[PDB]
Amino acid sequence: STIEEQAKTFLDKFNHEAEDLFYQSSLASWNYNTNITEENVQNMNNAGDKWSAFLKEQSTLAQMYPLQEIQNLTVKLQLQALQQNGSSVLSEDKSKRLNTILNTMSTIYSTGKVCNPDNPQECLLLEPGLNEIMANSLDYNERLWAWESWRSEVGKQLRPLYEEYVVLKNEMARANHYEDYGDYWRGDYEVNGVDGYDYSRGQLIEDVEHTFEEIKPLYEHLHAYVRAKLMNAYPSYISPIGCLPAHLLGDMWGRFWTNLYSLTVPFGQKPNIDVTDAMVDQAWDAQRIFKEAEKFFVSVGLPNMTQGFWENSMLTDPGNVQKAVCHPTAWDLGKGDFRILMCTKVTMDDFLTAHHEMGHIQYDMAYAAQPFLLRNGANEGFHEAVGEIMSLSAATPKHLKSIGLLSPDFQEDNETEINFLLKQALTIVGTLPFTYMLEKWRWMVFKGEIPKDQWMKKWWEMKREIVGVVEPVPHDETYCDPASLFHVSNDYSFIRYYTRTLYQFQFQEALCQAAKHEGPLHKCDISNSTEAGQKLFNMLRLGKSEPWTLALENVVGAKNMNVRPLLNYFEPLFTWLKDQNKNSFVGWSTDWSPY
Amino acid sequence: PNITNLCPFHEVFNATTFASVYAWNRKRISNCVADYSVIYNFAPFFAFKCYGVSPTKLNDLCFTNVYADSFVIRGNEVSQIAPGQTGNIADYNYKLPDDFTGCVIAWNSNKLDSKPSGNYNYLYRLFRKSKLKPFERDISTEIYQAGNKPCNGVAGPNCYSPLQSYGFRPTYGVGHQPYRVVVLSFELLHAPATVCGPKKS
Ligand SMILES: *[C@@H]1O[C@H](CO)[C@@H](O[C@@H]2O[C@H](CO)[C@@H](O)[C@H](O)[C@H]2NC(C)=O)[C@H](O)[C@H]1NC(C)=O
Ligand SMILES: *[C@@H]1O[C@H](CO)[C@@H](O[C@@H]2O[C@H](CO)[C@@H](O)[C@H](O)[C@H]2NC(C)=O)[C@H](O)[C@H]1NC(C)=O
Ligand SMILES: *[C@@H]1O[C@H](CO)[C@@H](O)[C@H](O)[C@H]1NC(C)=O
Ligand SMILES: *[C@@H]1O[C@H](CO)[C@@H](O)[C@H](O)[C@H]1NC(C)=O
Ligand SMILES: *[C@@H]1O[C@H](CO)[C@@H](O)[C@H](O)[C@H]1NC(C)=O
Ligand SMILES: *[C@@H]1O[C@H](CO)[C@@H](O)[C@H](O)[C@H]1NC(C)=O
Ligand SMILES: *[C@@H]1O[C@H](CO)[C@@H](O)[C@H](O)[C@H]1NC(C)=O
Repeated sequence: STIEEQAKTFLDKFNHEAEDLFYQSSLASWNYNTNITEENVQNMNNAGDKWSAFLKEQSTLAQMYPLQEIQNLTVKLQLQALQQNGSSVLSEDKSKRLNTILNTMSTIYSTGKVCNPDNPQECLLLEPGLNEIMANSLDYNERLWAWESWRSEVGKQLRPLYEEYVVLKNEMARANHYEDYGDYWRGDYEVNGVDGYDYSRGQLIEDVEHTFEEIKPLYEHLHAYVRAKLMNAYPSYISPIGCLPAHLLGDMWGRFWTNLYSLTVPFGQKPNIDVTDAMVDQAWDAQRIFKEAEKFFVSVGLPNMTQGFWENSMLTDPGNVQKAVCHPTAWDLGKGDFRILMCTKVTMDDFLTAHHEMGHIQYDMAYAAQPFLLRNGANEGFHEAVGEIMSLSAATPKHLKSIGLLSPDFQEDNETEINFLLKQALTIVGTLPFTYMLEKWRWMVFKGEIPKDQWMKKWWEMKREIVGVVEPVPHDETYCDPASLFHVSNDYSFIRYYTRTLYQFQFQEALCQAAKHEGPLHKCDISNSTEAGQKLFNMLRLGKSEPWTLALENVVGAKNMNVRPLLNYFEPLFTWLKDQNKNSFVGWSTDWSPY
Repeated sequence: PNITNLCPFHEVFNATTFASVYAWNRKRISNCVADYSVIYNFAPFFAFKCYGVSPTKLNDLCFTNVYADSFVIRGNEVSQIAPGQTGNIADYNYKLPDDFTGCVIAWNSNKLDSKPSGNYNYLYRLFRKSKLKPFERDISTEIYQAGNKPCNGVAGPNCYSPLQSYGFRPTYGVGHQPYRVVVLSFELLHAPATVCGPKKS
């Protein structure tokens, strides 16, 4: 009779038909991903079309319920999620142009082929070849040619496209009652209406800044050490007082530094903790890898895997005749159906990745009871954080000696710990300034703080000032150097990686103090601790029903992002880096002294 | 005397077609011998909860009427077929009284009630003006008027058809698979009790 009861009944109808149509859509997406055939393509397209049609009509019917007179938080959250007009708020011409722009950016990025001059008979694509050269080669001019050529071609062909893209997305956000597209992206972390746990869209930028200001000493020491080792690798091109050359970071863009373990190893004589050999000696098939992951999750207290998980998941590559997408993905079909699509091989990596994806599925299982539109992570960072904590705990020497992959007489000396922490630092601490810089550039270009004719000059300046990476040659506004990355060319939010990185170590400290760990944080394992599994499960079951600040308070006892667990995780490496940077100069200069 | 005229339990727990929970089927059982052992050995049961009588004493007890109520629900709702429970099924589809004397029996029926395109012939009532009284059935398809404006019979905004379909599929999770439920209700009246068990010599 009142608006709130009408909203409850409408949400009940929506939840029922949403779960049915979503299940058909997800089953068709699964059938395309495990069987790439044209009838599966058209089935997936028809199911996706019927789902987007349903979510359109239902959003039209959902906007007749104003939110200011609904007092229940769950109903308010579901209606806030449903009433979003997305790209439909524009005119038909502008919406069609926006979808055309997005599609052509996707096709330029996916089919972008850049090759050597004077040899045009065949050319090299980004995904098969450019990642290899930019991640394995030790030649300066070869990496320079690939880097400059790809950014030159893709930037010249994508700069007017991005020029129209920023305007259309800004109009979309401002028609949707947001300040800019950056505010629209920051709206995922927004919490309104709960006392004490309130979080604003605008608070995220200063929280990220406040964490990064404490990230900066550790990153500076790591940068100095990496710089010194790269100076050993490249003798005259890199300056002691300057920044790193951009095409020497191990990736195409400098996003991850994990490709520099070979050049920047602390102790090359010591081996790593690779346990691939023990798996291949003991004949560990994919099934037993997932069974060991299941045993870990039942050891910590979480539920077993469902029968339909073992029956319906494709945990091995099917063969040559039947083609499937090889990307590791955890699927929440709904209707109690949870699957993992993983082309598992026998490696230490795939084992850790199986722990990661089963962490994703455990997160999806805990929140299943929740209503359909609240079956997600509390924010975009939690879902990957709860998988990365499992990848953290499973890779420890204690856990590997517990399950028999690592010998019981294995000596954990400090040198292999330094080696492990530096590999983890190159993967985790290395991506933080790049992520913060990229998101802050995107936020200012959406906000209009950066002028249109000053894009590259501002971007490179921030790369010199924040990341400590210098450009090889100056670039004018004919180039669109940010857009060479997959996430920015294809309209994806990027701050999730920064938030996930911080939430990962926060969750890890909370579970390790829950499980009574008496050593350094990097050695901690949450196996056989049911109080830690209970502590985590109290956040997993919530889903998106509660604020992400409340879920964070449920696990770590704090309601805001904290950087103290991350720096506490890398504390022995921080002391070691302080010890070996006595002769060298910590910090960088923004001058072009290397190049 | 010779044992004959056994009660037709093989026609309740083994029908080619069960009923939707909104129009749940009720069969009265009288003037026959109650061989509950066939019920026992008829499938592995997800729940054989008996409220008020013990599962064994049944055969040696003699009741006046036995009501067998048969329907199909989803696994998550099997807990709702009990005294004192709430949900969509308990409030709007099938209600047991708080002093219920009888047993509830449920078993999985994926091989019989699940189709891959979706079995859309099992329905349940999602919207009802008031909660159901015990042992009541509503077969009405009247458009549920959830708002203030009259619906006028045609489905439209704030006007929802009350019977929603249980789209059963074989790949669903255990909590969503079709479960066939038979509820045995025993009643005694002033009339001579004519449903008792077998006798031996
Ligand atoms: C989503 O789009 C619809 C359609 O434009 C918006 O509905 C209109 O809202 C304005 C502003 O209150 C009203 O003056 C119109 O009468 C509404 N039209 C209809 C058909 O309802 C809706 O407000 C938008 N919602 C959001 C969150 O952007
Ligand atoms: C968690 O508990 C299990 C079960 O108690 C431990 O597994 C045992 O480890 C001891 C180590 O000496 C063996 O002798 C037993 O045979 C093991 N039992 C089983 C059933 O595997 C396990 O080590 C504990 N710790 C961890 C980190 O998993
Ligand atoms: C993959 O698709 C083909 C299409 O003809 C079909 O024959 C085959 O059975 C499918 N494989 C699986 C595992 O469903
Ligand atoms: C919100 O509604 C749900 C059912 O839709 C109910 O369980 C919950 O208690 C309600 N919350 C409040 C604060 O009334
Ligand atoms: C499921 O978990 C229980 C304990 O939680 C365990 O006893 C049982 O063996 C597990 N199931 C399988 C198939 O291992
Ligand atoms: C490792 O421990 C030994 C023993 O005290 C010490 O001499 C050595 O300096 C340590 N090395 C590092 C890298 O911590
Ligand atoms: C019970 O059902 C099965 C299913 O096929 C059938 O074979 C059997 O004959 C049935 N028994 C009775 C007594 O109806």
